This record gives sequence, C-alpha cells and structure tokens, in this order.
Amino acid sequence: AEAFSFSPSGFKVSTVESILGGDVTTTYLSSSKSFQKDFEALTLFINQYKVEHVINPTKEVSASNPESYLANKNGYVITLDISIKNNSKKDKMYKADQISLLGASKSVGGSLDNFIPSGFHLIGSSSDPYNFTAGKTARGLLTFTMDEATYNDLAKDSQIGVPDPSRFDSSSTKGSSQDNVVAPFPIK
Amino acid sequence: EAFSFSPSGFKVSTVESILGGDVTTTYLSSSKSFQKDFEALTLFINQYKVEHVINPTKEVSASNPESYLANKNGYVITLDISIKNNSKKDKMYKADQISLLGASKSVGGSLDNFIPSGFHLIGSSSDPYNFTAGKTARGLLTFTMDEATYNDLAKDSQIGVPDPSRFDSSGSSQDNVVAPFPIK
Ligand code: NA
Ligand code: NA
Repeated sequence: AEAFSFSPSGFKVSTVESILGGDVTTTYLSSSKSFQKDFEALTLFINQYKVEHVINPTKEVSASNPESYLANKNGYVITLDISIKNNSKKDKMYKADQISLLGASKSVGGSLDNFIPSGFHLIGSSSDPYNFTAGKTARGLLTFTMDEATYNDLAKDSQIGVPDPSRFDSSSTKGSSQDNVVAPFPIK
Repeated sequence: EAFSFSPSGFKVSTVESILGGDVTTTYLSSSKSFQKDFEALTLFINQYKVEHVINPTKEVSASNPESYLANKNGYVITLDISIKNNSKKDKMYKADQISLLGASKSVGGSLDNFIPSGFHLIGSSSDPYNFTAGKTARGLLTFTMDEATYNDLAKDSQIGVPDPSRFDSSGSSQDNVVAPFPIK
C-alpha cells in the first residue's frame, strides 16, 4: 500500500511520518469494528484505529500548526476511522472533536484535523461539516495527539468518552438527559 | 439554618428547598481533596456532598433544568470549588465543562442547578467565566443525574477537569486532569 485510504491496507500508511519524519512505528492496530453506539438518531461506529509512536522527529512543521506539538519531542498519535450514520429523516448536529480518550490521570481531546489528509475528514454535509444529512453515513478520521508520559498514563484500561448527540440538538433542554458513553478503548 | 461555606453550613440542602421530597446526604467530603496548578489558574475542591432525591414534591418550572428531577428520583452532587488566578492578566475558565467520569457514563457540570443565591462561582463582575488577576473565586458546581447514572458513576468515579488553555485564545499541550472522586 502506497497511499493512505480507508481500506485495510491503505489505513496502515503513515500520514504522521509524512508530516513529522523521525522514527515512526505502529505499536497497536485494531482493524475490525470495535464500537457501535445507537443514540436517538445517530449511530457512531469505530471502524478501525491505529496507535503510532513517534520518536526523534526530524521534519519542519509550522510552529503554529497543532501538529507541531510532536515536531520537537517524542509522542503518540492515535488515529480512528469512524462513521456516523443518521437514521433520522432530519439532519442532526454532531461535533466528533468533543470525543476524548480517558486515562488514569489525564485525558486527551480529539481532533478532526491533526494528521488527517484532505479527502479523509469527517464531514456531515457541505453546508456544515458538523451537520449530518438525514439518512446518510459520513466516514472520516479523528486523531488524538500526546506525549510519551500521556500515552503511558492511558496505556492500561483507557476509555473513550463519546458525548450524546443531544448536547448539540437545540430541542434538547436538559443536560442530564444526555446519555454520554464511556467505553473501553485499549491502545496497547 | 442557612447555607454557607462552613462545615455545617455546607450541609444545608439547597436541593431539598427546590425539590421537596425526601433528600438525604449519602456521602460528604468536608476537607480539601483536589488541587491542580495549571499555567495561570489553580483549581481547588474544598468539599463536596452527594444527595439522593426521592419522590420530589415541589413544582419546578419546566424551562428550568432543575426540573429534570421534578418527577423522578435522582442524585445531585454539589462541589465547593475555588479558582485562583496567579497571572497578572484576567483568564477565562468554564467550570461547567468539568465532568464526572463513571464506569460507563459521564455527566457534565452546571454552575446554575441547585445553587443558592450568593454562592455561584463568579470569576468577575464582567463575566462569570472571566477570572480576575490575583484573585480567588469560590462557589458551587453541581452534577444532576438519575439513579442508574449515579450507580454507574459510583462504581468507578473520577472527575475530569479541563486545562484552562482550551479557553485561552492565544491543543495537545493541554494538561487535562482526571482525578479520583469517590462518591460513596
Ligand atoms: Na481513568
Ligand atoms: Na470512571
């Protein structure tokens, strides 16, 4: 496999190495579906994910680009291939960058941009990437970027926190009605 | 008696005043239990209580999120927290983005629900989310949930406290904290 894609072989190609250089290794790969949650209207699937260890990065990265966090230190990038299926007849909002990884004493927020090539972003609709068209399934990437200590903190019994889409639904007026999921999410 | 930050004052049930029914404090932590020094802000948890609400009897406006527990049993967890701004510049923080992280569920906080007048966490008179340089703000943060959700959290309970950097206009540099938070 030469170019990154959502296929089983394409997914193994390192966007991270293309950006940071250095010594990059895939330390964990989960190539089969590992999560499905049916909320009221949206179903979220995790199709596959990978964990990459970057040491001794060597490429130039714009200091203002959030990816630069790992341009001058070792760390890990965890890339998830996710799908959001809208089962409703109405468009629904979701903000997948609000998904987090939960470790022992640290948590890491998701990104819909870091280490994600054009063509592979999670986009609900052209009018608004956060608005998921009725009936459709959108597929794209979500990444978590961290230093080595943070990976080590998450290494055993990490979880993934997935907010209820109701947080983003203007008709929902009680925060306590949210069914926010916390699920096992091994990264080692 | 009236609510206050004293050890006995903190035990006064604002929740019962709003919901009626039968309200019982099932867990009480009366000594400082959490401190994190972020870049500019230090956040402390001074004390907290867990209250079980059974069969509320008082009317609550439907437009008030407190009404989540107007017609069901549940729990309200109230924290007394302080935020000190060690910087020479005012800093933003939205403490309602703190969450309780359970075994399989999480619950977001509120700076409004079940909090008595005079005890809100208010960073400054300009904007409650803006914390005045060199000052310490103190006030309440609550978490409201049904019984099943409490039971889930209580099995394996942590608190998630976001790095204030997320609210500072000027991501992986975030030092987001997860801390033990026993609630039974
Ligand atoms: Na944890
Ligand atoms: Na937990």
